[PDB]
Amino acid sequence: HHWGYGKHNGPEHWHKDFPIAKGERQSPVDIDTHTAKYDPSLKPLSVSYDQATSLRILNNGHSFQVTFDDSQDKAVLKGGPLDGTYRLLQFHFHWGSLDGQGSEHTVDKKKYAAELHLVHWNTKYGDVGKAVQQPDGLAVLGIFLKVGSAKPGLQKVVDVLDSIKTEGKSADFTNFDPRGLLPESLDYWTYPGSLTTPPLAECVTWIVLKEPISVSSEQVLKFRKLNFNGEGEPEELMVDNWRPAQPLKNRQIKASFK
Ligand SMILES: NS(=O)(=O)OC1CCN(S(=O)(=O)[C@H]2O[C@H](CO)[C@H](O)[C@H](O)[C@H]2O)CC1
Ligand SMILES: [Zn+2]
Repeated sequence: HHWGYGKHNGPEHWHKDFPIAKGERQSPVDIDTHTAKYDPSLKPLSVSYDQATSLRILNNGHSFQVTFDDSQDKAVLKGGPLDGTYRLLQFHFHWGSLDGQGSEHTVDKKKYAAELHLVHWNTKYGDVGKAVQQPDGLAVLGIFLKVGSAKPGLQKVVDVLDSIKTEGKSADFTNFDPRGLLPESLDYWTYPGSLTTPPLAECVTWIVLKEPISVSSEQVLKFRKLNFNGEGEPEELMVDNWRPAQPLKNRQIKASFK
């Protein structure tokens, strides 16, 4: 039917409605750390989030997302492998039913408990709808989550999740600072890829940070209380909303660090 993460509408089915699922630059991928090549020509990442304006938090039926005002150059990603300025639009997560899975990218086949995606679009294309039609339209900053100590910066997010339990629910979510979700190091891998959900458009420069953030078991367990379903429908926990690693094909993963 309409796509999802279940047995009958999961990642293995997506190619039927979205044939680009089997394309030449699909995401996520396994990051083979010994094969990634250090590229000394990569500029450092510029993450400028000091003026970020969060608007709302939303259960969109496949994850939850915090949305930002992208009508001007407030929160932007620059440098690294990127040319030009990319505006922060939203962030969301992918996570598992258990701590041993949940991430979309993997590192030497290692799966993390979850993965955070900060989604930015290239301002030269004017709006995100136009950007997703371009090979360099989007830049997604991917951050791994492992389970251990709590991430204080994440707690304001986890505390309102019970108010957006089911598909379509949203809440005001102002004055959230996404800087509290970043690890210490901005060391990264980068490769050309795609959206990891339908329409799987091949429009993304992926920037995946080497250093995971630690979140607590209690924080992740609140992720797993969300529902795929709308209210009044049979309750199906929002867990394992991750696409597995896709063939690397004719691509090279570059590292910003030795
Ligand atoms: N998981 S992922 O790799 O981060 O995938 C993306 C990230 C962001 N989108 S999205 O396609 O760019 C984008 O598309 C729309 C316009 O088509 C919307 O208005 C969304 O606001 C927006 O996220 C959906 C999925
Ligand atoms: Zn994502």
